[PDB]
Amino acid sequence: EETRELQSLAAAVVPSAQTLKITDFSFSDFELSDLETALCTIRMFTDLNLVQNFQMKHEVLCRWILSVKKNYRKNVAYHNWRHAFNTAQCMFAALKAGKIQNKLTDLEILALLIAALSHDLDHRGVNNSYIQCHSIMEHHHFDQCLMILNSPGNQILSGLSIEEYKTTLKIIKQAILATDLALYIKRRGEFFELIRKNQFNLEDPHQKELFLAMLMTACDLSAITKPWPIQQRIAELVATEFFDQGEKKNKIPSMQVGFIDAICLQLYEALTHVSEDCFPLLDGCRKNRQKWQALAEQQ
Ligand SMILES: O=c1c2ccccc2oc2c(Cc3ccc(O)cc3)[nH]c(-c3cccs3)c12
Ligand SMILES: [Mg+2]
Ligand SMILES: [Zn+2]
Repeated sequence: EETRELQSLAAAVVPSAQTLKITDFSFSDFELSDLETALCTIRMFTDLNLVQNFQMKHEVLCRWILSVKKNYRKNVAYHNWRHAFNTAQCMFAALKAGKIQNKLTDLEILALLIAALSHDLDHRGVNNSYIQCHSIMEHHHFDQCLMILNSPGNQILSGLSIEEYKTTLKIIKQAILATDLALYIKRRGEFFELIRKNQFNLEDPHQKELFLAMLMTACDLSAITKPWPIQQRIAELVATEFFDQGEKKNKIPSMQVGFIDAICLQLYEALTHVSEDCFPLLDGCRKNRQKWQALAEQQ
């Protein structure tokens, strides 16, 4: 069946980005089959000029995508392939519609897309954090990412020179490590402070790296920015994994507001300053806060 899935994917035509709706910040994957998410992923690499600029063979990219998808656990309610897929779609949208693409190099864009898709590989559920803060989980996710990138027939970075390769792996590693909320909390102050004093400069290597980390977090948490009906469903999945280990929702509203205020709002507000075109993420996050708050006050 696996080889059958690869055949089907490899031979299928890839619809335009417009048709796949991957340029929209409000994108949802609920109506898509796994095969369709694989197609959207190919379009992301294609439209970001990655397939061309790095000479990726169609057969290899397809196999790599399927290996990545296969290495997420479907039995985990939220931290699964759909989450990684959505994180990558948000990166694509931020780069295109958010106009962030022009602010980065091709290697950085290549690393960001790969990281987004690979950032939660082999996640076993928040409650099943069984071992055998240096973000131990993120290190495992990266290890899985590297293993797949080095698997025979899955080497989508074979077209890069060794120097490009080492640079890309480093960015990929930092990007995945950045998805550790402890690191976000630890580094956001500097980012907020720089934007505050209007001293933010992407030309500065340290600030460029800091920005890449913040962007990863923004895409990682982007479910919190989706249209209300979508966000409710995503929150339902997170709740399932967190509680149902896969009162009740009488506390979810307040916790959602707590999460939005403590982690999300500031980040999307900062992102909008760096690029006004990313406003929809902030707008969606604000609309969901209002909705959750109304419920928290008992509707
Ligand atoms: O993603 C996270 C999250 C990630 C890492 C660590 C903690 C996190 O907490 C999140 C919440 C708070 C929450 C509140 C009530 C629940 O039943 C479940 C979760 N909502 C979310 C949601 C994320 C996106 C839409 S809702 C949370
Ligand atoms: Mg993670
Ligand atoms: Zn994640």
